[PDB]
Amino acid sequence: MIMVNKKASESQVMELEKRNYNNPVVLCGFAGSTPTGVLAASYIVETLGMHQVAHLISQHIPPVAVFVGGKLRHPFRIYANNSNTVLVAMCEVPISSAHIYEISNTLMNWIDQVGASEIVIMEGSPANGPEERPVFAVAEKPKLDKFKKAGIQPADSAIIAGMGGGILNECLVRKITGLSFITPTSVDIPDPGAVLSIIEAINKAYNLKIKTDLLEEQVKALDEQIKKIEEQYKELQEKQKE
Amino acid sequence: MIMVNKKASESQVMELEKRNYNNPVVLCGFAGSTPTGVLAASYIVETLGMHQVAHLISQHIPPVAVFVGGKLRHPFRIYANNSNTVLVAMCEVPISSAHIYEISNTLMNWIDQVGASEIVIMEGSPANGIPEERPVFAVAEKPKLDKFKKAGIQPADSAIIAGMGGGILNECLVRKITGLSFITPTSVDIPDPGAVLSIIEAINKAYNLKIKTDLLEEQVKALDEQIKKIEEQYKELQEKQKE
Amino acid sequence: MIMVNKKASESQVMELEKRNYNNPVVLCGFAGSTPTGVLAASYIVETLGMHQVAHLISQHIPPVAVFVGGKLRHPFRIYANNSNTVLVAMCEVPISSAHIYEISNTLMNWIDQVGASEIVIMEGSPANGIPEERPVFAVAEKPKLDKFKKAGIQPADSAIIAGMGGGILNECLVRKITGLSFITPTSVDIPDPGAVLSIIEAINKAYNLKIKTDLLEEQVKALDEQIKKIEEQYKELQEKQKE
Amino acid sequence: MIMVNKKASESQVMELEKRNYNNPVVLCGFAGSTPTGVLAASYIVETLGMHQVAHLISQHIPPVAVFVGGKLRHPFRIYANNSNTVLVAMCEVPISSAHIYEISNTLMNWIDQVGASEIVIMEGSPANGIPEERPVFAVAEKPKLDKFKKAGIQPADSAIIAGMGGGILNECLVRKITGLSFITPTSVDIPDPGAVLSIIEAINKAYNLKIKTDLLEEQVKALDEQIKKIEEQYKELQEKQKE
Amino acid sequence: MIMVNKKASESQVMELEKRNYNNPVVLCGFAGSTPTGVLAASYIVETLGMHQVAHLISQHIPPVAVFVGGKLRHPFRIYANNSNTVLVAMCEVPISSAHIYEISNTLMNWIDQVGASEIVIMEGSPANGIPEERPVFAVAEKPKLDKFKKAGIQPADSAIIAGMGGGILNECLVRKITGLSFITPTSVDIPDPGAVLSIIEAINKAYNLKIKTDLLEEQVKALDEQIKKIEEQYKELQEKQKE
Amino acid sequence: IMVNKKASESQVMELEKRNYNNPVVLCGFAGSTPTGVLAASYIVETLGMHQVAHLISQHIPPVAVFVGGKLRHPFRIYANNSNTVLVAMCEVPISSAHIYEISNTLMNWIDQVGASEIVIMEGSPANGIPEERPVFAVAEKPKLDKFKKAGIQPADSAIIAGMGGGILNECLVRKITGLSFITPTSVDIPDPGAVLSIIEAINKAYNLKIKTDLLEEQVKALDEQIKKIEEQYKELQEKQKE
Amino acid sequence: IMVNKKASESQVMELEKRNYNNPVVLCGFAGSTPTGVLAASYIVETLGMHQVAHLISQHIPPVAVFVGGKLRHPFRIYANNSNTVLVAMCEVPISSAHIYEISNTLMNWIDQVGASEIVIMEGSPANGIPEERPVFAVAEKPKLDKFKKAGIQPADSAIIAGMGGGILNECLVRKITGLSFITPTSVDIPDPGAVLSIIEAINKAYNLKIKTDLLEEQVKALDEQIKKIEEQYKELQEKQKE
Amino acid sequence: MIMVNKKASESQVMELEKRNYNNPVVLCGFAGSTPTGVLAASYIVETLGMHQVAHLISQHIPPVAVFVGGKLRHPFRIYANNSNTVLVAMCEVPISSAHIYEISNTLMNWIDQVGASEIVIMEGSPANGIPEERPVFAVAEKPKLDKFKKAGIQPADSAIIAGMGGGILNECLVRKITGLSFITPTSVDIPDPGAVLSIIEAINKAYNLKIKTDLLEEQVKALDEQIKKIEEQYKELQEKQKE
Repeated sequence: MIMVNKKASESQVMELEKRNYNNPVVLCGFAGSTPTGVLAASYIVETLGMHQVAHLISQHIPPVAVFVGGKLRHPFRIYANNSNTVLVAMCEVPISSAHIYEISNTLMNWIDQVGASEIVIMEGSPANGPEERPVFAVAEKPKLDKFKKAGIQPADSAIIAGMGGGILNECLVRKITGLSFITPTSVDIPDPGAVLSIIEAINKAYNLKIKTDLLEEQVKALDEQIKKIEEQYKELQEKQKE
Repeated sequence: MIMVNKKASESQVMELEKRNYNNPVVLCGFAGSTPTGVLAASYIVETLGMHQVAHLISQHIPPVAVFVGGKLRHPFRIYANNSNTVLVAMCEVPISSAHIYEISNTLMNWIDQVGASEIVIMEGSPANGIPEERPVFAVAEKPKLDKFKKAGIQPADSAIIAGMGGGILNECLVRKITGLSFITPTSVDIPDPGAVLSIIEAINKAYNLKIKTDLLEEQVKALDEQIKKIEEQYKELQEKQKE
Repeated sequence: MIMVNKKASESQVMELEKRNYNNPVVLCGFAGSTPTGVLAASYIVETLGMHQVAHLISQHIPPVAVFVGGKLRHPFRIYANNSNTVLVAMCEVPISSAHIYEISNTLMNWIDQVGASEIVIMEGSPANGIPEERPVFAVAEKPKLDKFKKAGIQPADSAIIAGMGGGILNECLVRKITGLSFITPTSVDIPDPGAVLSIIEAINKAYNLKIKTDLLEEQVKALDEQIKKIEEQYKELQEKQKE
Repeated sequence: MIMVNKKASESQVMELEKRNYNNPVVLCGFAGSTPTGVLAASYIVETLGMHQVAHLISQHIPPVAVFVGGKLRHPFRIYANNSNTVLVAMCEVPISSAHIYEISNTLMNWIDQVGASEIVIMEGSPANGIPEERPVFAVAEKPKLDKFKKAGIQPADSAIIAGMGGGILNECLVRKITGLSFITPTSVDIPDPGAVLSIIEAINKAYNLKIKTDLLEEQVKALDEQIKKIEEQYKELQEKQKE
Repeated sequence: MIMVNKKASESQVMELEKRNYNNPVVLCGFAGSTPTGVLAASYIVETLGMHQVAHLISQHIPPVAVFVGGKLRHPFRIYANNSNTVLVAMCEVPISSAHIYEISNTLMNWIDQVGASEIVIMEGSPANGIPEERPVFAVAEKPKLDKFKKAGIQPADSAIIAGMGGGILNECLVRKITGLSFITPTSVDIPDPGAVLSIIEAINKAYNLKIKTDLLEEQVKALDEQIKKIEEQYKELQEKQKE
Repeated sequence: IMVNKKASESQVMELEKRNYNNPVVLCGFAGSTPTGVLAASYIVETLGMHQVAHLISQHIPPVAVFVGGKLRHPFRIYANNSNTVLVAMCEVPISSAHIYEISNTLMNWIDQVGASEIVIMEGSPANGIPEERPVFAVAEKPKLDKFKKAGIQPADSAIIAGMGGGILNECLVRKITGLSFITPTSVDIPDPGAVLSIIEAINKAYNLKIKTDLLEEQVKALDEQIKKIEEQYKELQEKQKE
Repeated sequence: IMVNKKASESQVMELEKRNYNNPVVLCGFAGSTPTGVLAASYIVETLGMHQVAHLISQHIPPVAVFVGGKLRHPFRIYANNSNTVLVAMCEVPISSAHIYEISNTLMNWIDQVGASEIVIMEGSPANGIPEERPVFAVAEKPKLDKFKKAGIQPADSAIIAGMGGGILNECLVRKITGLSFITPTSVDIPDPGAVLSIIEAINKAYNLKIKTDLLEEQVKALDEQIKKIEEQYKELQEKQKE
Repeated sequence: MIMVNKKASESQVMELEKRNYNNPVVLCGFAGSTPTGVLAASYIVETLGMHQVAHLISQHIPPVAVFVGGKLRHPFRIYANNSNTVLVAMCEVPISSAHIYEISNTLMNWIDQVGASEIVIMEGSPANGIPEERPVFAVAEKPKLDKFKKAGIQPADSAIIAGMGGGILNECLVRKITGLSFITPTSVDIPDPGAVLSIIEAINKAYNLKIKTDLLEEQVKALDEQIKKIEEQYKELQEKQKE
């Protein structure tokens, strides 16, 4: 504990991390059953000009670099806007179910330490066919009423699994407000409408100003990429038995 | 050491936990082969008006949030009455058998600390029909068994005790806490409020708690809908995780 | 890890402390060569109606209980207002200079955690007469100094800053928290409520707290009796410990 | 705390490696789907007459000694030129995918403490194409991609990078060190010294080392005959271990 | 092991600190007998327009803040120039000799890891004068001493080298980093800018930094008054610090 | 501070090299052929060497050996009288999933004892054997050359696996001399000439003086013993799957 | 798991005895007489030995030595060419409050290097000296006897203090041979015959072959050097009390 | 976790000492105010021809080798008879009072793991009395005191026991092992072999060992001449160390 000590690390020798952030809302997109989560994440990070602020490092994140669209990056990234008032945590390769607890915990320590007020998990539930496309919420009773007024109804589901479950549990125990938006989404066609629903819901509920102009084609573009990787990883994972 | 102490934290930084409870009886219910334990537990948390008091955090509890009935909570909770004289430890999703030991050990460290007099594990065993004259049964050490037989609760008939109940009972055996279990035959497929009534009658009889049971058969009927919905989605979720 | 969490404990098991405070200004007062810091602190804790919120536990705080006025307390306390937007860190017995570093480091870990905006260390420097026109002075970084000069508070004149104030200020310098000190000339031997008034006027001016100062000169007068009685018994106790 | 201290071991006692390396570019050849990486790596070692400088020691490097061509060595080796400006790291047996993270990380620690400026992973993606327009493809961050494009080399057509290279690349990105990869198609069953030549050419252009490449196609074939020999015994070995 | 790693602090999660330093020469000034080391340190910090880069934290550095000339700062600071080719380590308050070893050792750990090539310790020896022919002495190793001798710098006369200079020299000798010291006679009663000027010229001759010396006498007299104020209030603190 | 018993000095002080005079260490492991461990036993017996240590580890089959009604631990080390020859043997096979660690424990101790050379003794499965039986070497070029003179020459193989692969790798990284002597040995039948070849090679490269009258007789007695155990260990592994 | 540089093997693997061929270690410490450390220097010079190690510790005066314009650490170890003789010397006095720990660090390394014998070299303050100067021994009975023949015989003293006391105690508990050669040496004046006596004893008990032409000349040059330093170290300790 | 394992070192690797000792009675002689304890101890070692069995190694045993009578040994030694039923622990130089606790504790660990049944501390309290009715006094717990009283020996007249013996005795009481002490008056300046004889007599009676005591007074005088020699050099030594 008699140490030399560098400026710029001041917030890590000290674990003083929350002071260079304004009590931010965190929006999350993980690569699970549908892609609307990480398409929403990528979209919003793009359009609000956010910059990267952190990576999450773990033996249990797949040790794979992503190079889709000829940009090289780490699969798990945390972005921030300039006011440090919104963060986006995204992850582009799926986390195997046996490691949700670990990754949720690592992520939520970092989020707790940064002073975040609210975590939003963004995702899409797969579906088969409307046009009036509903957004549903998992959330606690107070937050659920405020949402019903805005027309977002409670999700019809007894358990919440995936990274979403992990994080909500982490929230409940830590007493940070955590909730999730779900929107039905079509699996085998690009489905930009899904991402728009969510951004509307977010824009409203949180008063950000996510531009939504030319979302359809950005989203389409991303969605090719996100699928090329749903595939190359599905393959790899099976070949990885030799 | 050389720390700085916040208030509500004393019992925590000091492991001085027994201090804010009055020697409680702890009732337990887990999600196993029959729901009667979590139903009993939930009924009893409802009707005594208990408040939440703890979670039990662990990598080996399935990392699933529960949302049945649109109320969102963590699956493993501890509740207390206002007199902090009765606790309910409950868990709403199945605990895999590979982790009975870690989970039981984590629970029982907390319970040991809190200063509980007795651990009561509530459950039902799969039954077939079954008798209109529905008996409760005990697994306990000999002192308690002899006393319980003088209430018409007889010794369970099973060579070993498994599930979360055996893990808790082993920890009690080692820690020298009184630990027992109340088993009641319970119908595995159709709702069975009479099972919960038996367990609760047994508890009012043996601990002189005063658990209202007017519209228990109603209240329990509702809670079965729910607990079945998450058993069902959880088995589904696990089924998906296979192919 | 794989623990079990009690409620009011979250901020503790999670080091998630900033969460239940609203970015507070922390005012500090220690027992040094002049009492004005602990008097200011005590006045401000009294008149804002603050509640106790923490102790700071350490082998290097003299292990003495305080009992002046027949109210019994530990010598090192942290208080908050109801909005948790202002804290007062105070200590009623002298801190030996061999431990300024350990004590300052322990305080400032807690303060860092809580998420304080600024640390204000209140004190008086031994004076002789002194001016009827009683100035306050600042030790701060250049931004703050320039602002403060536009309130009529001028830079302190001292090459180094010692006591508990320099130790806190070094930690702030390293942690990049805003840390400053308000010094006022204060008469070392006769009671000096005007010193406390200056410090409090300076604080109302610079933080727009709203600290009533009707019958401050009374209330402070009483608290001087007391704080002098323990300075005096403590010096006595230490004198005894010598021969 | 208080040691005794031997001569050429300061690098070690003190973690003071960078001192003896002039910011080297590091080249990596790994046994995997296609042998072009290690061949590339040996050719460059043989031809720049590089000397061994280290070993990577792990439980997850297969515990097999290599003795092809009756010359006994460890499978995982690191070489330097004389000015310590170019390193070659290679491993002549393949690493199971369950351990890419740990090996990558061990290696990147070493490489980080050595003060490397750039890591280049040389690999060949398979096929039995094989057009002569056997081009070279880069995986790399945006600025560097510009260069190599202008320079005739263009983006790998890859959504993800797996293998040791995904590993090292993740490590590079996270540690803020330049990492890139060169890939060329390669004739999965036929020896394919063109592959190596394409790669050596891309390195010569890009880093202006100057690798003879005279009689490269002869040398690489001798080398291929050895590399396949161990892959063949390594697969034998591994099927034998299914009791 | 499984952290979240922040983008600004990668060099610190990773021990990756040599990476953002081009092999720097490190100059030191401590608060010894003469003031001439800290006066050089300060001078050069100002005149190369260096920027703050690190603090040295420790229980064994007087926990005192410096505020001379109304500039609040911590007593032990490390600066870098813009290319990160010259560092300056300075400490404005004296380190008790009981702690030479631990302070020297902390410093030399960071400096070894930053990749420093050569450490120069700047100092004065007390005189009263100084007959305008003022010499520079050196403690260095023979090969260095011999170069320096053609330069007019003669070998210090002392059988042993104490204070912080000796502690750093020992660390260097063991770590195999080149360490020397320059010493210049300096007047004890009256301010002595020519002491600082000679040391700066020593440095320019040895290392071809090209430190300027424009307005050096005026700048250094100004620093002298400041440093003197603190030498003096620090002695006063140490006298009082008894009770 | 810790009181301190007489004979354990070389243990408190890890001062263990002090009891041994620079030994060559010969090794025999249960592997494909059994000739390695047969040659260990025979030498342990004909040089009348005494036990000196055991290797203890969770990853040695926790099984006791009772062939020939002599009970022992499966992994043992012996030393001659002058502590100039050691013999390390292990009578039950080592799972390849643990080769590294068992190698590393072993090499650690060997390294600590000031060993000068490690010599792994192995047979290779043959259907054969040449009338004059060859012994081949795996070693570094300088040692391969001395041996070339002696008649022994390089083994023909690309990788060296088993415990020999692990030990050789340790010897390489530690900069200790490590080599291996292989001789073809017949799969089907007892092959005492196999052991007679390794001894002669050892007798001639290190000038120990291991006698060889009584070899065939004794090595045949032992071969029945090691077959019993191999046999019985395979049956045990079979059984364990429930 | 840890990558691993070439020359440091004997360090990662604590395999340090491997570089030295069983050395006798001779020691010289600043004490009462200076003859011990003068004899170290002279031998380090006449056998042209090379530095091999340093002892690092918070409890060696953190002071650098610059006598004769050669800068060094005060505690150093040297080895001849064949690594058969080491010399451990320390030019500044060691506070007796730390004798144990400095002894223990030193003996640890020495033990680890496979040292065979430790020989502490000391003078005892005399006003004298006998015309034929005696050298006395402290050692165990078997070694006292061999020496008895050689002319050397037991020191007359009840306890052995200084670093010699500490080192001898370590040597005893560790079961290593440790002895000490003492010779009366004159307090007031340079006493090169004192060093000439220790060498002859060493030359004759360990058959090193340290030359002795040039001894008086060189030992006198050194004695001026060590006096300067002793002198200056006493003055420093004086000063430190404020 | 997973070691290699040498022969006569099992006691050590496994903490398995008791196995090689038949429940020994342990006798302690310590250098202190009066030499009778160590003399007693040497006489009994010499005369039962006991062999050395251990050393106590510590930073707080004075780091001095003893060489009185030209026989070189460590100052702190433990001996056994052949049946390991009697141990003698002795220390021929005195232990400073700042370290009684740590040495006592080290020793009692060893003695505890060895399975000792009884610890007997033999000492002499000073005077220049010396009546022949040089009696022996016991310090001991109540039951044992009864015995030794009936046996002619009676309670030390002591309010507290200090020295190594207070240390060992505290350790004995806390660990529930029998500990006692035998004291006899002894002629602070005159050699006093009667002292030893009284003590040896009390042990022979009490434990029915059978210690020649033929020509004990001669032997003890030779021994005293040696013991005083080191006390004298040890005091010289120690006054010399006041720079």
